[PDB]
This record gives sequence, C-alpha cells and structure tokens, in this order.
Amino acid sequence: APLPELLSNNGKHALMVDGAPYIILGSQTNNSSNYPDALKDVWPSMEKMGANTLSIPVAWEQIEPVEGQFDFSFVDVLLKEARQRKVRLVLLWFATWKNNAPHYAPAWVKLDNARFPRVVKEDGDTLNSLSPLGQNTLAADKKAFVELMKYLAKRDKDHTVIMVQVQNEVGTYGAVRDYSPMAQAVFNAAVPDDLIQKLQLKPGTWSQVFGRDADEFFHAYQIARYCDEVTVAGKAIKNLPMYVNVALRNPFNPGLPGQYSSGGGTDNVLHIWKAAAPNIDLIAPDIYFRDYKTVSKVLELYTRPDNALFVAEIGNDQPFARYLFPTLGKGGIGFSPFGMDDTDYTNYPLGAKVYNDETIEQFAQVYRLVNPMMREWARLSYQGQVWGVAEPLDSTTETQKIWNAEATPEEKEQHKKDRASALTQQLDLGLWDAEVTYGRPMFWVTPPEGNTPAAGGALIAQLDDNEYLVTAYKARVEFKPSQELAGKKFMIERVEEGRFEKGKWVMERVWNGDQTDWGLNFTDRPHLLRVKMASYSVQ
Amino acid sequence: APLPELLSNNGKHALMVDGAPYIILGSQTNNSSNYPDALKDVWPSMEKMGANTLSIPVAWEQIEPVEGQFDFSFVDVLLKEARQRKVRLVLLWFATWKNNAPHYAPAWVKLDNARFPRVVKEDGDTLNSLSPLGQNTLAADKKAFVELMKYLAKRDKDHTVIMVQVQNEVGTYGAVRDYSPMAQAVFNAAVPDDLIQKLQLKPGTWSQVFGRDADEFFHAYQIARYCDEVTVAGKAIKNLPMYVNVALRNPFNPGLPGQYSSGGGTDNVLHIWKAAAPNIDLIAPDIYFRDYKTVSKVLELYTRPDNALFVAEIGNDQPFARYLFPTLGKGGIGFSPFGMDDTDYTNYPLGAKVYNDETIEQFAQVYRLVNPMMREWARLSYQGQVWGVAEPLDSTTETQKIWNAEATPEEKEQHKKDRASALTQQLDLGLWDAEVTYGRPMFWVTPPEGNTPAAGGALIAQLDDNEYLVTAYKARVEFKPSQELAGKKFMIERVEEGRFEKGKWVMERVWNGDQTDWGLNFTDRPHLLRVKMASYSVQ
Ligand SMILES: OC[C@H]1NC[C@H](O)[C@@H](O)[C@H]1O
Ligand SMILES: OC[C@H]1NC[C@H](O)[C@@H](O)[C@H]1O
Ligand code: NA
Repeated sequence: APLPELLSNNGKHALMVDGAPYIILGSQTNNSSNYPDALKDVWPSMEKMGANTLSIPVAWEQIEPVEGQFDFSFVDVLLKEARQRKVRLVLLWFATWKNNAPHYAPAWVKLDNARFPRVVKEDGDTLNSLSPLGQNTLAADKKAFVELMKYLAKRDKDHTVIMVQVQNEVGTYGAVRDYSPMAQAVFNAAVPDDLIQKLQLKPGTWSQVFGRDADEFFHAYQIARYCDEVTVAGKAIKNLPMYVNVALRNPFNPGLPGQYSSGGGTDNVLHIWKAAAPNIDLIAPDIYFRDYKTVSKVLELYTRPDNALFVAEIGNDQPFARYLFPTLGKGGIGFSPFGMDDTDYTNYPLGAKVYNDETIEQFAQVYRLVNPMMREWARLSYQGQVWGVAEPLDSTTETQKIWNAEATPEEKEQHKKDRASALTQQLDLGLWDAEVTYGRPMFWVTPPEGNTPAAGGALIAQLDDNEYLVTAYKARVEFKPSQELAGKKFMIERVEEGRFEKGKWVMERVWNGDQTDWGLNFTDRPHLLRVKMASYSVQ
Repeated sequence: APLPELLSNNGKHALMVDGAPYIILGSQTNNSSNYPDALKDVWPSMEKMGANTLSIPVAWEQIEPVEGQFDFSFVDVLLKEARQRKVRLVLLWFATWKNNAPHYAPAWVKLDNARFPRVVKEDGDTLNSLSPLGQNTLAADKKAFVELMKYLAKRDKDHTVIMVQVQNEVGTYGAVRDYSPMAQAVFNAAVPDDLIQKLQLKPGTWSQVFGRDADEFFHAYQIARYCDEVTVAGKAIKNLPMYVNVALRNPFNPGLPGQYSSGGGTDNVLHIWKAAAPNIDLIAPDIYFRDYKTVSKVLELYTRPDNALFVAEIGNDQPFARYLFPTLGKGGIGFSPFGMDDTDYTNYPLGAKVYNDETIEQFAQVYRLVNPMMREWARLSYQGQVWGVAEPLDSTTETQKIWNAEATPEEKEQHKKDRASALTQQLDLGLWDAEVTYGRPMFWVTPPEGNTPAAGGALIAQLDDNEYLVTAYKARVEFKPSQELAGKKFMIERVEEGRFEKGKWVMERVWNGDQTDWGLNFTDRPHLLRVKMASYSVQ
C-alpha cells in the first residue's frame, strides 16, 4: 500500500490514505490511556462512535524509560488491537512539550535541568517548560522519535498508523520566551537569513526587525525549528504525514502571550511557523471554545492555501458535534473529539459533565452521515466544490430565557423574527443557491426557531452544474436559482436517496411529494441525497 | 375470484371484494415510500395497526422513466410482499396531478411545457399545474395508466389490488382555472350539451350559464373530463373500482378557489364532477380538519345517494382515530390514516408530532373493534341499518382550561352541565333508542365529563326489530324505548358478548348485573355485543 501523504493543490488539500483521499472521523483518548490495560476502556467508545481513526499518545517516558533502553511493548499491542478492530491510528508523540511542559519526558530528562534546560523568565525565575534552544534536549527527543519511527517502519508495513503528531501543544505559559543567557545570545544576534528571505523583510537583530513582536516571534521560531528537526529525522525513517496541534488564543480577544501558550502556532505566528518549519505538514487547531462565532473564526484562520484544516482536538460536550459540518465544508481532512474513553475522567468544564452513551451518541449521529460516503466525500472535498454549515445560534442561555420572559408581546415577536433570520443561511452553489434553516417542522413553512439544544447542520457537494450531493441533520435545506431566470421557471427535477457501493451510486428511493414540497427536511437519522435541479421554459 | 366492484342501491353502497361487502381498514404510506427498499419500513406499522388494506403510490415517473420504456419492478415486489402478508392494496396513480402539480410525472413530461402545458394565470404568469386542456398530456397519462392496468390484468388475477386512485388531489392553487389562449377559446365557447342536459340548465357560454361560478366550474369540468377519460381507458383493461381524492375546502368558511385547490371535487362542484365523470366510482374526502363539527360536516357532504363514503386519507394524530365510528356509521366503505410508516417523516402540524408505537396504537385500538366482525359489519352497512358516533367535544384547549380555572363556582357547575349535555348523543333505532355518553365511570350515574383526550365512539347495527349488534370505545351506551309504552315496562332481555366464526355467532358470555345496570360501558378493550331489548306487560 502506498504511504499516507498530505497533498496540497490549487489552495485545497487531501489526506491520502491507501492511495485516495480520506477523512479522519476521529476520537482521541484521555491523556492516561496509553497503556495496554487501558485499551479495553477505549475500543467500545470508538465502536459506538463509528470513528475510523483513533488518536492516542505514545510517550517518550514509556518508550525510553532508561536512556538507551527502548520499550515498544505498548505500540505493539496497540497496532494489533487497532488492526483487529479495523481502524487507523494517529500517534501523539508526547515528549519535549505536552501542554508546554516536560511531564511525559523520561525522569532522566525532566529531572536533569543542567543537561536539559528550562525557559528562564526575565526576572530570573525558572518555568517548567523546556527551552527550544537546548541542544541536548533536541538531540535526545530526536533520537527517541527516530526509534519510534523505526519501529513503525519495521512493524507497520500496511500503515495502520497514518499520521504522527509531533509534541503536544508546544509553547510556554508564564513568559513569552526563554530569557536565559543562552537564549538572550541568540535573540541579540541576527535573525536567520532564511527567515528574513521568506518573510521579505530587512535584515537585523530580532528586536530590530520585529519590534514589539520580537520576544513572541523568537519563541515561535525556535520552537518551530526544534519541531521541524524532530519531524525531518523521523520522516527520513518513514515519511508519514506529521503535524503539530495548537493551544489556541482567543482570536477576537487573545490577551498576552504567556497567558496563552506563547510560541505555539497561534494565529498571529502562523507565518513564522510556515517559514521556519517547512517539513511539518499542517498546523492543527485544538478547539474548546463552545460558541459558534469564535469556532467559526478559528476554522477560518486555520484553513489556508498553505494549511490543510485538521481539527486535531475538539471538546466532547454536545454543542461541539455540529462543528463537524463546517470543518468538512471548509475541505477539512478530519475532526477528533477529545476524551472519548471510559477511563473515569472528564475534562468538564471543557467537555461533557458526564461520560456515557448519550455523550458518545451526539458524535455517532453526525459520523453516521459521513461514514457511508467517506471516500466519495473526501475526493469531492479535494477535487471539487463542497460546502458545510452548522446551526449558528448557540443554545439559549438562562439569562436570555429570563430576558425573553419579561419582554412585551411586540418585543417577543421581533426577537422571534430576528432568531428566524439568524437561523437562515444562504449558500452560493453556482447556478443554484441553497438555504439552510434550523428547528422547524418537516411540513409547511412556519419559521425556524432553532433546535434545543443547538445541533443542526448540512453538507453539500457539487456533482455537476445542476446536481448536488446533500446530507443534513436537524435542518431544512431548500434550493433556488442563484440568479434571475429570464422568463423561465424552476423545480427540483429529481431527489434520490441512496448510497455508494464500490464507488457506484445505488438508488434506494426517490424523495417526492411531501418530502420535497417544503424543502429537504432532516431529523437525527441519516439520509444521503442526490439532488438534481432544473430551470425550464414556459414561453 | 370475482372482480372487486362498487355497488350502489337504495341510496346505500358497498365495496365488494371477493364477492361480498368489504371495509377498508386502511393505512397509507408517506409519499416517498413507493420503492422496494422502503417497504420494510411500511409493513411493521401495518401489522401493528391491524390494517387490512395498504394505500401506496405508483408514480408515473417510476413506471415510465423514459418515454415508452416501462418499468413495473416496484409493482411486482409490492404485489408479492402484500400477498405474503395477506393484505390488499389500493394503488395511487401519481401522474398529471399530485397535490395540483406534476412532480411525479416523468422528467420528459414535467420539463416539457411546450408539449405538456401549464395553467396560465389571468395576468400571464405560469403556475406549476398542468392544464386539463393539454391533449398531449392526457394521451400520455392515459397510455401509461393503461400499461399499469395491463400489468395488473396479467399479474394480479386474484385482485390483490382492489381499487385504484386516479391522480392525487387534482386542481390548481394560485388561480381558479387556466386562462391560456387555448383554455380561453373553450371557455368562450358553448358549455357542452351533455353538461347542460345533466344539470337541467339553459344553453350558453360558460360565463352566460354560470356567471360568478364560471371560472371554477369550468376548471372542475375540464379536470373531471380528463380524469374520466384516464379512468375509462384503464377500466377497459381491467374494470377495478377507481376514485379520486379531494383536497377539501373548509365547508363552513371556504375562502376563494385558488386559495383552496380549484377544480378538485370540493363540495360546491360535486354536481359538476358527477355530471362530467360518470365512470369514476366515487369522490373521496381527504380529512385533515381536527375539529368534530367540521369533520362531521365533511362526512355529511360526501355521503350521498350518488357517492359512497371513503375516507381516502385522514390525519394520523390521536384525535382522528375516533372518526372511524361515524365514517362506518354513515355506511362508509373505508378509512385510511395517512403517513403510517417509519420512513422518518411526519406531516405535523397535520398529523402526529412523533411517529411511534403510541401513534399507531390509537388506530390499532379502534380497528380491533371492527376486524373481528369486518364482513358481517360490511354486509349490514350495505343491506341493513347501521349507526356510528364519535365523542363530539374536542379535547379541552389550554385557553379553556384557564377560563375554567377563573370561573365562579356557579359558572363551573353550569359549564359542567353544558359539557355533560353536549357529551350525550341520542340515536333513533326504530322501536328503541340509544343514548351514548363519554367519560364516566362504569358504575352509577355521575354525569359524563369526556375522555382526556377526546377519543370515544360507538357502532350499532340492527339485527332485528328488538336486537342490535353493539361495540364501543371509551363510552357508555344505554337503550330505551323510542315511543312511550302504553302501560308496559321495558328491560334488557339479554346481552351476549361473542364473536363470529364462519359467519355464525358464538357466545362467550352474558353481560348482566353490574355490566348492564348502568348501560353498556366500554373502555379501550374490544367487546362485541348482541343486545336484545323487550317491552313487557304489567297489567
Ligand atoms: O483536556 C484538556 C486537553 N487540552 C488540550 C491538550 O492537547 C490535551 O492533551 C488535553 O490536555
Ligand atoms: O401530508 C399531507 C398530505 N396532503 C394530502 C395529499 O393527498 C397527501 O399525498 C399528502 O400530501
Ligand atoms: Na451564483
């Protein structure tokens, strides 16, 4: 089988797996599930979820517990169990940084500051975050990572592991950069030529060329170089796609670097990361903002002609499930909810308060829409035109439920009109437009009021000028001409519900009558439709 | 087996099936269930309901997807599966009109307006409703319908299919008639002689003879002729009963034609339809009005010496179930709730908000009263005297629950009296009268307060001068002399609960004592009674 690879062309991207585009319908374990005994608490969630790919840590501490004495017993069990369950793997290399810190590095690393130095604050105090200028640290991380890749090269010939995450949420909390003498010497020196060339800047020292951004851009650059070197060394052994994941700053109201994780691939340093680390395939957002506007903004910032969108982590509470739709609609290669196992942990308030079948089912229900067409969607999402939307009002707050209750009948009617309008999305599909609305009956035209809780969305792919592939969830999708018809009329020509078998469309039934009079109405159950529109002459 | 046929005699009617009267205890699928793959979501509901007859579409688009290339693969599967389940079929020919529009006509029909022309408004705009004056449209519909009938002639010798509906809810929304030049020419001309003779009118042009009703009567007449020609051609192949179903106007407050579907068999044009389409066996109301008075009025309007009553569609929400009783009481030949399948659709607000076992059970419970005596009831309903009533107050409406709560103890007592009186119905059964009351204990005489929700009803057939067949549901039925007795007394002589086996009555037990002291009290469980009354001398 050909190696997995990330392709980028015409500003679009595909994760190739076994020689064709692939979508990661993912799940990630909790942080302490990377042991053989924990896997029995992982697989059942994955099965219930319908996930095709598991993201799970492989820790430097577990593979090199004593320097030079490697142990791949976990990776062995993991590969074998994944294959038995017919799922793929993304391994998360928890090493120099996990959430800014070295807790997953071996004891002989994290307890030897002299050999493996920490970031020093401007005031001289030390933080528990390893400096990217530590050359011994880099050499050691690199050597262990290379051994892991050698294990895969020798023992995973069919590429059960399809991607590797290098480190986990790199950066530093509590300072902007390393201010140690070692780091200060490099900061005071000239900005490297390659970076100056790539950003088309005037040469100089860090402070000269970057000014108020020098400290942060420096930390970002040095971390990016470190991760790039690890990535290169591993890829020289087996050239799997590799990526880094970002502890995000709020894109609207970030606060200061150091409050957020300074030096990671935050939106303001993506240009530094892309220049510094050309061997890292993509930079992936970790999404735990619950609210639609902020999530939408993150998706927009991380989807670029030079950056495939991969939602490497997202919260596992109910409101997050619907963000699958815009993720895929942006041409995303994957989506991976965090903490999908029964090892007695919840990261509430980030995720679900309780982990149970209902938690899982919120994601299972949206995965069921994509699984039946995964390869076909993946191809259209690289080579063609796709769209995806989610229900754009968050669930109504208690504060808003009180403001609603004390309103004035004229204010209530007006608020309902405003909500209806906000819950109506328009998409330009070329000759045809779609309108997506949320939370209304399947019959007649009473205006949308939203689902409770917010949960809906829709996917659309263009198959031809007048033909679209459509599936949606707790929503209505309606089609109309994109531009005025010169005395013509229009209608739905045909809607077929069906499936793909061996890449061929098989029709199950035609939607007509009630099922197409009031748009195309979807509940929680999966239906995949091919919709053919027609304008026709009446002259 | 003899062909099914609709008999009419002495102002009464019977649907003959296999040589004897038959009652359709029906169910109708949702509009997009007319495919082999959907049938697995249809049969279980039918079984749970206890229905004996399934109404399901056969679409022109599916049988003639390319002109001249016929495909009966769906009809084949459907016939075979129906027979395996030992049920009968009513096929619904979705063709030139389905709900006023051509969406179920093939693409080569509906997208070719030049060949198959649409209704043109008085202002020159075109509506998506095919004109009944289109001669190509008629020929093409007729040809396909004839092929369907040929399929049944050759492949359904035992008449699994017992009746065919020609079109579905014909007419036009948004205009009263076709105002195209083609139509305007026929409108300006003389009203056809046969119509002038049949309605005993003075000859003239449409506007002269009909005045303010000309536009609507013209559309009705032209549609009726079209449907009659299709019907005749099909019957020449196999002479099954055939009917049309009506998108009803509100009989008390109709609004204007075009707001309602103009040209269909609405109550104000039944005379036009009966004169124009003598080959169509009956005109069937589609009932979605929820309230007792309006439903009752519809049943009254559509039950005529020249029109067998068939409730071809009724809403599937709980309040509609009880209308089975007055339907059968009027000598109706059948009753068919709409949307009885699990294909992920509800026509709420017309039907039930959620489709589940409870939805089905509301109809199952009333069908269980009739199924055990279906052939016996059908014969009595043609040859004899039958009666049927439903609970005449709709379920109490929130607004009324508030008005009741803020009343004055004298106003509450008075309201309760008024309700009790409204919930008491009197029936003249010849020598004996019955009084039916709803929502009271099975013992003693506390006045009726109604069921919650409204749900009760009763069926009575006369077996002899003093003997009646009775079954009822969430109601009390009491008998008394119809005439003052000349110094005689009366009593129940005997009440037997039982069943029919090979057309013979088999007694299970005698109701007496508590069971007959306070009338005949019925809950949700089925009991079929023979009630013999007696007057006796005490002189
Ligand atoms: O549960 C919080 C979550 N935050 C993001 C990190 O990448 C994850 O490992 C985890 O710590
Ligand atoms: O669900 C509404 C119902 N209205 C009446 C039509 O005859 C049916 O086919 C269906 O459209
Ligand atoms: Na456009």
